[PDB]
Amino acid sequence: SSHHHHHHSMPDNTIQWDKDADGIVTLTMDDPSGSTNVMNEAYIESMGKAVDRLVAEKDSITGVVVASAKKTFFAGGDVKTMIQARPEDAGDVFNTVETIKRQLRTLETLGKPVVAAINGAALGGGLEIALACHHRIAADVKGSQLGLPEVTLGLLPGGGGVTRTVRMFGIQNAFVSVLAQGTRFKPAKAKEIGLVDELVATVEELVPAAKAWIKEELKANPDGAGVQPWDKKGYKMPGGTPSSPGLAAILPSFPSNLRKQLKGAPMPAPRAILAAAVEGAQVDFDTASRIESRYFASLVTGQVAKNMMQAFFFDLQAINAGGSRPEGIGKTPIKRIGVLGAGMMGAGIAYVSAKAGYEVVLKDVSLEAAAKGKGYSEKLEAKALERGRTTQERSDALLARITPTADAADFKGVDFVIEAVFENQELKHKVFGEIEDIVEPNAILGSNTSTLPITGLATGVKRQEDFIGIHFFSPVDKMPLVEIIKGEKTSDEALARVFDYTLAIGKTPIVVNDSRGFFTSRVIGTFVNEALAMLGEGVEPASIEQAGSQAGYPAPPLQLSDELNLELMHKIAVATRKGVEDAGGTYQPHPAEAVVEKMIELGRSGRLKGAGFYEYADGKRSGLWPGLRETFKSGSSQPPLQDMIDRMLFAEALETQKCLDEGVLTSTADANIGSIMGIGFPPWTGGSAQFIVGYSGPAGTGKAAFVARARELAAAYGDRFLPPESLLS
Amino acid sequence: MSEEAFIYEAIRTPRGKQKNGSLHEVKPLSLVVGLIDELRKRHPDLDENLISDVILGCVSPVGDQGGDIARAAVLASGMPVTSGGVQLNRFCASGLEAVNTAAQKVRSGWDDLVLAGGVESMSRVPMGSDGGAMGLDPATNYDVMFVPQSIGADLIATIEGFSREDVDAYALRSQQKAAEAWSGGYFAKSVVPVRDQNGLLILDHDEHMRPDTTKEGLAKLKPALAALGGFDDVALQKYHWVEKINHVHTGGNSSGIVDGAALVMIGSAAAGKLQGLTPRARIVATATSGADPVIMLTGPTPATRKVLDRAGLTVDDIDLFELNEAFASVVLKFQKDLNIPDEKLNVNGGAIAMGHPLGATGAMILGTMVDELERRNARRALITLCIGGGMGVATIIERV
Amino acid sequence: SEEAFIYEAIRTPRGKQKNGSLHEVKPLSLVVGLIDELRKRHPDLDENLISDVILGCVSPVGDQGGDIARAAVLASGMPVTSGGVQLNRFCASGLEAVNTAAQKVRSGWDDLVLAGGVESMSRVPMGSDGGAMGLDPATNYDVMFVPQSIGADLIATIEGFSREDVDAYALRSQQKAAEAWSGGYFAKSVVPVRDQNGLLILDHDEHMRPDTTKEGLAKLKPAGGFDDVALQKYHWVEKINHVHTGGNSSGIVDGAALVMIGSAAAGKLQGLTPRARIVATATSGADPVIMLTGPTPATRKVLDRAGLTVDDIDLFELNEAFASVVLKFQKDLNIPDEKLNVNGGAIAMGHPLGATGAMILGTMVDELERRNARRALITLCIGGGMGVATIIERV
Ligand SMILES: Oc1ccc(/C=C/c2cc(O)cc(O)c2)cc1
Ligand SMILES: Oc1ccc(/C=C/c2cc(O)cc(O)c2)cc1
Repeated sequence: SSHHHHHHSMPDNTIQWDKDADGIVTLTMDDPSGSTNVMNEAYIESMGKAVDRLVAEKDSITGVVVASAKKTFFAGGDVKTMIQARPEDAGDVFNTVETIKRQLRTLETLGKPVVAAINGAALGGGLEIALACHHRIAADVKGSQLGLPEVTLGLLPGGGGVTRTVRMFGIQNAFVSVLAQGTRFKPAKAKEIGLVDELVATVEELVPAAKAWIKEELKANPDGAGVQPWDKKGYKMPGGTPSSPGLAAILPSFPSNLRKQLKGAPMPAPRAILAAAVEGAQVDFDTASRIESRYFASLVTGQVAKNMMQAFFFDLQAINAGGSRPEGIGKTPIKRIGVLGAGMMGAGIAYVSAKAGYEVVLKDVSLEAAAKGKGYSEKLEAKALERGRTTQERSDALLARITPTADAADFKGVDFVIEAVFENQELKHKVFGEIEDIVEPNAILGSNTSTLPITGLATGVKRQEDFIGIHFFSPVDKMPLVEIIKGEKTSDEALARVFDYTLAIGKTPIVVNDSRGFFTSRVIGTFVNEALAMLGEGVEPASIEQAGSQAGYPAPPLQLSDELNLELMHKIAVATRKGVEDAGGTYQPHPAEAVVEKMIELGRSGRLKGAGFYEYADGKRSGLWPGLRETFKSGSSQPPLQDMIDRMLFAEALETQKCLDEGVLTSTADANIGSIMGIGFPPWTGGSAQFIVGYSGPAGTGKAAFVARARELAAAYGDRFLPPESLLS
Repeated sequence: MSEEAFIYEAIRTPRGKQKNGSLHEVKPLSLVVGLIDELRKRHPDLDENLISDVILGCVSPVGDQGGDIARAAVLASGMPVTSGGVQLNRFCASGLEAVNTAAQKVRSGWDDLVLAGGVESMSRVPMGSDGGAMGLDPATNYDVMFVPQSIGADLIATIEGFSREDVDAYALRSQQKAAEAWSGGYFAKSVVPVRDQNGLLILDHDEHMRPDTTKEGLAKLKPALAALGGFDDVALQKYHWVEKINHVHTGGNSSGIVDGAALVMIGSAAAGKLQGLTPRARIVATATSGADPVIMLTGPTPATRKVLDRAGLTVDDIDLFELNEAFASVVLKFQKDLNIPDEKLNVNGGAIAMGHPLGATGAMILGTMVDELERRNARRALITLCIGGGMGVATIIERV
Repeated sequence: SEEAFIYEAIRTPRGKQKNGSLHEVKPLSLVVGLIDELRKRHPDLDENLISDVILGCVSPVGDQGGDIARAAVLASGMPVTSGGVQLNRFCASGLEAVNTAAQKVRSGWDDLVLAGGVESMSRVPMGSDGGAMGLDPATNYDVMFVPQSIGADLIATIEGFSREDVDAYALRSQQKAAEAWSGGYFAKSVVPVRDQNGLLILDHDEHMRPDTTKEGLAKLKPAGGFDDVALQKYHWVEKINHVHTGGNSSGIVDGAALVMIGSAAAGKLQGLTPRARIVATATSGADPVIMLTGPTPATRKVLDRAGLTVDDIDLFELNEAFASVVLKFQKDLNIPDEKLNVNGGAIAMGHPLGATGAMILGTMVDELERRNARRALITLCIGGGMGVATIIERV
């Protein structure tokens, strides 16, 4: 009933009040605790006082304008509080969002027009505040975004975002376009879909245009002023209600289509958003709003939300704030970049380097190949012209900064080298020797390497202080991680220069110490080897792929092994066996190595050869190889699917704990984001390190339950699942 | 577990097709009242006050089939108002569950003479008109892994190894045996032609039958709610060892969408002797079980095996097997698992040729076996129907 | 042959129609919550032995369509062999499910059966499914369709029940229902409804107006030409005295109920204690223009079938659809006043159609054990001229 948190020192005040001579109240949100208005305890009390005052002075008020004094309008909430919400705190969480929506609902049913003056970003609770208004005006300014992206953190729009968007667009359009993926929209895109009604060139026109809309609405439509479409007698939900014959014919396919998109992964947020949407569309607006609160409380008190809030909020903040960057280093921009090699990696590094505004030289062995390296950018620009993302004026500037060549003299005047020819040490030593002198004197000498140690590669150049590993991922235009590998001779200044270069091209960096396999390749190796071991043990290939998909991976493991080429995996096993039998120890071969060699003997080494675990025709996977079941007697071993799923997740999680023990990684933020954005570790886990402390199974939850399940897998599948002493008491 | 239940009458209407059907203009209540009037014509001196209940199966009890269509049948047909009237929905085997419940009510000794059957006018009330939790509850739909019938049948044919030619071979087999049964006059006295309020003929045959069906014409049909994506992925997320689902089922090897109704008069020996009724068959045993709800259609196998064990019989003791022809792969799997002799399985064709009036099919194929046990002078027959959600229902009858 | 026993009988609280606490709760969730309570009381119950789940539902459309009994079996994770069937016999669907479950156990072809009903009238109002008797002019014009409320007013007119007489019974139902709640009679059977987080939604029958007074009942007003239609058959009556209001008629509420019924060997195999024994069941009726008259010939039918009379019954539980129906029933069989609906009825707590039969059935199971009494007769006036009756015996 009350607009406040409690019925029985007090919080701050974040809303300024102003009533003009016309009776228009302008609520200007300006939280003095930070540079962004968030939905915390201070806002709830502030809006509670203001909404009370709107009702008390309702005789002398003709309209309301909700504005902001920050660079953004209103973005997000209090993650430090939501990540602490225990299951026993479901009552407080439920009551908080019910209070938040009780305020907006009174603001919405005031009998007076309410206009939102969106000056900048309106994300999460911010857009929900605007959705409670009757008219939304956005300033078409750079960097502004509007959306409900709480699903990306494992939450749902619990401040009316689910209920109102469904009231505006119907179940199907609100879920698919706005809610299910938390899509962000530029102000121009927002007006097109219906999230925003008007646009203005600058932010100074917002409050004037808002009060102008109030005056015209009061005179033109005096009856329906301050009345939402779903509060009129003859409201008709777009696309129909769940009882409409047209929608009831496609409604049973919505959960199956979502279960198809998620591949059976245990991500509960999209499942809850769909339930709250459909259940909400069956009842009145207030009953729908309360159902929205209960599904929100079930997510915040859950574990997946804490995994995602830890990874995509806290862990991402620490990385982007220079957590792994050396503390006291200055910044030095780079003029031109030199990409050695025009393969799928070299051509990819050329595109992302130019799209950020950097001149690039693309040197290859022959000019015939260097041209088709720049064609990787042409085919991605033509795909951006027909789809209409970039204009013609902008596209010409991108391809112009790429100068494809085969001459080694064009690297004259390059202060950033990114080699990517092939995984061969004597080749890189020769390639770097041909270029280390023509380039600048203080140039960064980076190398896109997957396994060869950077310290060894540095013995082929002169200035090793500026030699470093800069590991990209294919395709470079999509993969957001850059694995910065710190060689033994690399200086702290080189780390920062590559660190800031990673942020300049719009990617997320991690700092990794030199070690065989680094972090991404070494951990993802345990993932594919666990599946190959399962195949050799006689497990159905279709179950192995389904196990990888239902675990949350973006690509099934046997499919990934074909794209990584089994010859390279055999090559790595020979190198690993070489560093053990020479150091004086006996090599313990992984059980997957027997399956790699068998596929090599059968001439099916991967997608490169045209035949692997899958068959290929017309340059596309044509299905699983029929002879695969006969080769390994598939079906003779039928372990439960959860045992297959856990064997992959635990192999990567345990291997990540080893990397944190050996010093390969210096923070769990690098372990989580690096595993998620680098090798595609499932986001619902929050990272390969978060997966340990946030594990949840039938035995229990937490690190103690992770060890118990690891020992359960070790006693039934091999000693490789035994947890290190770092996780034991 | 004392009073024996006996079948005294078992009739049905002809099954009118969905598109341009002859029964589309007939309210489903009229289909039942017509059968009630036929029972009066055959037994004019039957004291209808001894009828204690009328149980009708109906899968879509909405619109013309809402408001307890069994009660509407009792009131509209002028039956004694003390004759009850109840609608039950157990999906596909609602027609046989109504018969089984009537038989069990007689066995308990607390009901004496019961009308049982079903009604389903799918041309007027399409399947799904009643809605359902699975559908309007994405939380339930997402958890139970809901999969339509047609996908579960394709999955059965994929696992068991039934080719597209195998299912079309059975589809032709059903059309041939259904045509031979009509030409032989087998259905002459049990299929009651539907007439209007003036006595003019509306339908006197199962107009869904394509008796000139050929193997070549069945191969040209293309495989068929299920068109909406996701259901293949949802099915293979549970049956993860299966890589691809071979969609072999078309409109020519699947049960036909038709309208129809059926009535079965069930009562004790004392009730039949008091009304001068000759017992036709005896309800030996009934059973109810099921199987996985993502494959759905499988499930008759535990029901058949339990009703055989309950009656102390084996497969060899049964003379006729009547399984609803929802999909060809379901019958082929049922025949393969139990080693059913081909000359004893659906000897007069099935739903592929004559149609599947959901709520009425169970009583239609039951009365079909009562007539065929007499015409052959055979002893026992077993009737079973698959159900969505995996919950089969089986029944054994014995000629008397 | 086999005797059927009642091992458990629970129900949800009945949430009112306007601003109801259960309006946000899907009727499927109401049944699942009761299934989970049965698991809580018998966690080692072999659910594979449960052969069927029979739910009564008068408006099986929307949230209640698609065989809601089957949906409860799947959503609650019960074995898929446990069946699931919806049945509709108007106001008796709750008790018909229990009776059918008992008859399936007696026949020996079912061992352990769940029975009950569910009706979320705030989400699915009655009549949402349509029907022929209403939406078919040919059969409507013939059977003389009259709403059940007018039949109740006609009963009060013929039997001489005044507006004060029906309101006197309404106050009596409110008093006894409030006395039963405060006395803790419903403590074990009424299972509070909670959300997916465990937060409370409803733990009591909120339709009850315990501070009811006879003066307040008199201030109520009595709630298409159906009066002329009814008198065309009951031609000796000149005018119908409309005495029924919202205070002396059954409340429109949401609720669900479950009853576990099985053979003596079934309970002994699963470590269950029989609470009561189903003694006999019966079904009959009378004129459907007055509708709610089936209980009287059905009660005599179940008394003769069990070899009993009125003096052999300790408790009479008739559903309080309308006050005149209970008064008409009380006068006919000369029911002692202290034996009839001793814990209040639907006038106070509500009438969730498809579930009411199982609710008042479990209500008598508790009151027989609380009083250490022997027998009880339960009957509901079915709509459309039918009646069910059941006699239970305490064990
Ligand atoms: O990779 C990422 C994934 C998710 C996010 C979260 C974005 C976000 C921002 C808000 O103002 C509110 C909110 O609820 C969510 C950020 C990065
Ligand atoms: O879109 C939205 C996303 C999240 C929220 C929740 C905010 C919140 C703020 C608190 O101080 C406590 C709490 O438990 C929750 C509101 C809207």
